[PDB]
Amino acid sequence: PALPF
Amino acid sequence: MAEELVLERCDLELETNGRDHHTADLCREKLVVRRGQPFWLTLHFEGRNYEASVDSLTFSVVTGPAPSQEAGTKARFPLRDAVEEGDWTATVVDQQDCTLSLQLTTPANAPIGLYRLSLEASTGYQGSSFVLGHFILLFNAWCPADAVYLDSEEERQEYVLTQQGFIYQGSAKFIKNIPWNFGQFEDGILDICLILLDVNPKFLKNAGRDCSRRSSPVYVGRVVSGMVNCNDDQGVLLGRWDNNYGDGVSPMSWIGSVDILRRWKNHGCQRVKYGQCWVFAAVACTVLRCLGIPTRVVTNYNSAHDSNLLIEYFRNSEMIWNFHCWVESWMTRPDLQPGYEGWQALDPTPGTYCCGPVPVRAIKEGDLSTKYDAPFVFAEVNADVVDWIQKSINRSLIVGLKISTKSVGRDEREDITHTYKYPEGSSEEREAFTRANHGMAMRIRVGQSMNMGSDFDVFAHITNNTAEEYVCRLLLCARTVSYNGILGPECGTKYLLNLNLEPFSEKSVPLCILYEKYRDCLTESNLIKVRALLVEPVINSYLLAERDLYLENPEIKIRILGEPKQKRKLVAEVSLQNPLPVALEGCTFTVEGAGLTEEQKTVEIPDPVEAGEEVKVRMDLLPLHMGLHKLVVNFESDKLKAVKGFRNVI
Ligand SMILES: [Cl-]
Repeated sequence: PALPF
Repeated sequence: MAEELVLERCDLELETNGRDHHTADLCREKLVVRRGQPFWLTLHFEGRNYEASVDSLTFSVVTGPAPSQEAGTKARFPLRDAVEEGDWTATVVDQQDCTLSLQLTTPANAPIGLYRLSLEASTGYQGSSFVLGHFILLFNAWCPADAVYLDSEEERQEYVLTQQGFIYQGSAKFIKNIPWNFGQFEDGILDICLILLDVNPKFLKNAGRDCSRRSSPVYVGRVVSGMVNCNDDQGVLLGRWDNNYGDGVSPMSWIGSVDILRRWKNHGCQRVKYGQCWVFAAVACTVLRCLGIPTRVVTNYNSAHDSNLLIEYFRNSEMIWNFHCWVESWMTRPDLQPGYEGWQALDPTPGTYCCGPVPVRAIKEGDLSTKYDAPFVFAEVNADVVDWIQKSINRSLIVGLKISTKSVGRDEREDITHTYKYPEGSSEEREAFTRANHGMAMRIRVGQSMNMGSDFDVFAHITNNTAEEYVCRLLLCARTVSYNGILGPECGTKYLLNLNLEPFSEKSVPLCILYEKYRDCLTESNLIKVRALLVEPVINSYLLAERDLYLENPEIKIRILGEPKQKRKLVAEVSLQNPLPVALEGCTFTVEGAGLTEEQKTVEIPDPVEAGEEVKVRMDLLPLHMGLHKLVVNFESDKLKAVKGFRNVI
């Protein structure tokens, strides 16, 4: 998945 | 005497056309051809054949719902030997008994899309107009005169014709190659792409002008972009990033564009569920490749290291992710200044048309006034982060790592980071940082002094020393911190979404630190760590400032009752003022000091002490010798322990 920091 | 011609039929020559125009897969049922290049029709006639001396033939083409010659969406042209360069022409290349072989050319700047072909056969005194059929006109990377021209066959094969590639996921240090079916030449896709265009906002706004403008690969790319993820219902994909995809299909599940396009159409052009960056880019890539614009998916990687305030700022849209994928397309940019022909970045992920196309060279040069949406792309591969803790570049966060794409005609990754960014610390990388982000500094302040017990203000003191107003975001927060490095719960937080900084000005932004907050979550340290994060979100530059704060204990007042002669006759006065707003229970003093006493005088207190209410005690001292002597005191309470103090004498 595209993951937010 | 001569009779008018009767067309038996029109042969579209789907094979030789599909071959020469590189549309063999798209020419199963229907003629599709690329612009700026001759294609072939063969007229079969019933009876007499064409005779140039007798018959005059004209053709008419229209595309779209409001064709007009001035807009380029309509054209009439004769059948004749003289063939002008770059115009709509038709000429004869073969003539047998019954057949007449025609060769048609379109301008290299012809609008793409569906056309209806009509023929008017005028024989002497008469004439008869009628429809031949339809061809679809696409972009032509093989055509030197075309804006999407691309001079390498291997690249034309890769970025237009190849229907599988790799999309790069993972992290900077663990890259994974995920295979993908673009399938731009599968059944239905070409039509669905054409539909995507004819539902786009600019088409509804002005269908005629829209169809005219589909001559521009800039225009189409821009349109192709903001339609994959529209805020409308007409958009193709719905994004979701919360591992809750039970409603539809999982972003990770997809292995192709095709099935998404179909679902979208087959359900009245309604968002398919669900997508993420790389699914949007693949979908855009498919649509763009289909229409003939050389395109590729790219992955940019970020990495973040140490609860650093940046991590905290995000932990709880335009944010920083583990990776992000967009597409690049190949075209000239005569809308811009000279020298921006080449790769143009397009971001179909969340004019509504965002983002792009913008030249990749514009990003590396930091010419962020170059259309379209240069700062947004720049932000995706540039983040400047700086600390102050009394300048000092921070590296808890790196953006613009291993920007990746599939190599031409090989099952390999190609690192294209150099196209976006100059080498770190280079004359160019600085030169370009300038051109982008045309004195700004921040520290922590207290002002008045801090007492364990009391409430007090801390300030983010920001100074816009430059002439440029900035619109920043400010997080200003405080947590308790331990002598051995641990961090405690929040005891003060102020977030400000909009903080303007008028030129050549300053601000001191208060946060209140309340006893109620910190008092019960404190350690023996008496340490509060204040931290301000200042975001300029356009350029994606950050200022961090941190400062540790010691909540001092209350002073013990000590006074010398009596006279200082090298004899006797002295008494001790020792007072403390409770700084808390609470009953301070079980109070006691200790006093001692060699040369003043040889009897540590412990005095207990039966009366609980209030807020502000001080507490005096006494002690008789019998000094002995002459020189310097220091009395030493300790204080204890239920909730306030180990507050020392001393006083010199003689
Ligand atoms: Cl007209």
